[PDB]
Amino acid sequence: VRPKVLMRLSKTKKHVSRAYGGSMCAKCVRDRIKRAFLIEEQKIVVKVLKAQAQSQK
Amino acid sequence: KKKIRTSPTFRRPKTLRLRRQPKYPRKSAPRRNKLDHYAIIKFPLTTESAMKKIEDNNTLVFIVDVKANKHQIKQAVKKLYDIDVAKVNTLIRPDGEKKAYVRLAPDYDALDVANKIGII
Amino acid sequence: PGRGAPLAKVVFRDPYRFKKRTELFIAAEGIHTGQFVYCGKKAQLNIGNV
Amino acid sequence: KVVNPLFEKRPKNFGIGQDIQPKRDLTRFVKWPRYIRLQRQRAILYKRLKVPPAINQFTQALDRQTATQLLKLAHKYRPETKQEKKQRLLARAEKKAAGKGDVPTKRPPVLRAGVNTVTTLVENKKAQLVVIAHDVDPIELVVFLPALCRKMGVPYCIIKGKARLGRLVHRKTCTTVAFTQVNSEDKGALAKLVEAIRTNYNDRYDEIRRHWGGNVLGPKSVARIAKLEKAKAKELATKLG
RNA sequence: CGAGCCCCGAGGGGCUCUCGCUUCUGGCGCCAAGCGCCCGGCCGCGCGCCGGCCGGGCGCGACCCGCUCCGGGGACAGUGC
RNA sequence: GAAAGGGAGUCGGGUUCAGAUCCCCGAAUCCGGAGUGGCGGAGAUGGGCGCCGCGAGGCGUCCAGUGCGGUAACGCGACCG
Ligand SMILES: [Mg+2]
Ligand SMILES: [Mg+2]
Ligand SMILES: [Mg+2]
Repeated sequence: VRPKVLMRLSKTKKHVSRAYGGSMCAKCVRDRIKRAFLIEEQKIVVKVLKAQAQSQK
Repeated sequence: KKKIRTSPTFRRPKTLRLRRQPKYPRKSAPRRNKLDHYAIIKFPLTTESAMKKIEDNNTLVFIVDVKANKHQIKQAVKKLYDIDVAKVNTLIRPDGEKKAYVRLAPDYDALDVANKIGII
Repeated sequence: PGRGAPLAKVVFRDPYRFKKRTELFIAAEGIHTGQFVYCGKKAQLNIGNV
Repeated sequence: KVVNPLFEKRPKNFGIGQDIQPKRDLTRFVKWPRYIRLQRQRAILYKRLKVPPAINQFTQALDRQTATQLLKLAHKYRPETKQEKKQRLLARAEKKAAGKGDVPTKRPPVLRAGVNTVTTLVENKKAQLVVIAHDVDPIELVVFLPALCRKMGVPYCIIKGKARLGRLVHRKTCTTVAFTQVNSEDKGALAKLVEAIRTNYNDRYDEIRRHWGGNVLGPKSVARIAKLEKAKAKELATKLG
């Protein structure tokens, strides 16, 4: 609809029942979930790696 | 140990502004309302079209002051004719006068209201 | 319009407040969208780094 | 022991590119109003430039202890206020109406104030002590006063704050005050003050005349110059011996 | 953390880059966690740093000091005659 | 600073000598307001344990409860911030 028509639409007509629903597409939401999880896992990996590397003087 | 500037911008500090407390009124008395109800309603229009509006649409046609809006016209008619009005339509005539079509409430009859005004 | 060089719209993080800062770099040839560009003294020699 | 296991440390590291910086003190880096910048830069200029001795002599003020004794003495000779002048005038009117008469009754010694009054007293050699504020902003009203006082032989001191002299004379500001004749019980304290003040000001007038001021660089410039000096001194130390 | 500069007793100060936390990903990131010191109220061991429960403040976290915001020129440029 | 740009929401029939998407008739719709809250609906009204009660169902206590469905795309009348 036109932007000022959205003021009189109900909430359900303007979003989708999902995180970032009505603002981001499902495919890129999945991509962002996977990206966040895997990059945090990578941070854990590099922290563990330097922790086991610093065990020697 | 607590006065800190967390922003690099100096803004003008907020100072109180007193409300005016004048020692004399600049005008001795208020100027009265020149646009009272008698001034608002000048004279009714009694042409054939106005009579047709009276007998058909339950509408009284008046010539009003050009500065009077629909609310003022409605209240003036309500006060000085003791009738309830449904709506007011307003135009400005080519000669400069303002003309108001005042449609009365359904329980008020424009014909005998015009009779008691004196414009039958 | 008016220039022959493409312009690169690059988004940075504001280091002091929660906000995204958008710049209008001049596109060095070879850079693409979705690429990370690094600006500062400790940046490495790569195309697009400042 | 009973601490909730859900509680934990959540430290944020403020390295470059990491969690955004905390709201810290930026007073050194504030865009100041033009009047604040102007007064601060004037203060800096008075240390950059070579201040001639006639203006620089006012930086030498009395120490806090000596100023405290001087003001404590001068508090006994403050000029009479408007209300107590009214009281004294009414008392004189009553007394003259009934029945004593004129009765001058020994108009008491009082601290004379004002640069013109003090200058006339010094030129007439009537003042026993001259006190000059150090911060007269149009600094021409009192630049001649140290030299004039020294030539006429009256002891003079420079004190911090024209506001204090103003508070002495029930006003906002006073450039100078003058001690003329004093009460017998305060003669000894005035003598000690005069001795110390003459030791500090009138006796070393000859090098007060020559002590230029200012001509000091900024801390950054001083640090840079000293860094260069040390950079060559560290190798000259190995060169020697 | 560091190469360990150099003393080395293997301690360690004078002595250098570091007086740093971010580079494989088209994520996220603010409005402090934690600690310490206090100030109230509640019921209440009813001996006080003393039982616990609802609130509020400060400090460290986030080093100290300082005289130009930071940098580039500069007695030239420039301006007036 | 636009009666041609952006800009919510009015249509059908009748009517005059000359007016109508403006009057009349009939169907709607937008924006704003409601402090004393206009009515409904949603939130939201379930499980556990002891009892009473032939069963169903009632009593007391304790614990939940800022909605729900579809593998998904997404859907349902609301759906704290
Ligand atoms: Mg109109
Ligand atoms: Mg338009
Ligand atoms: Mg027509």
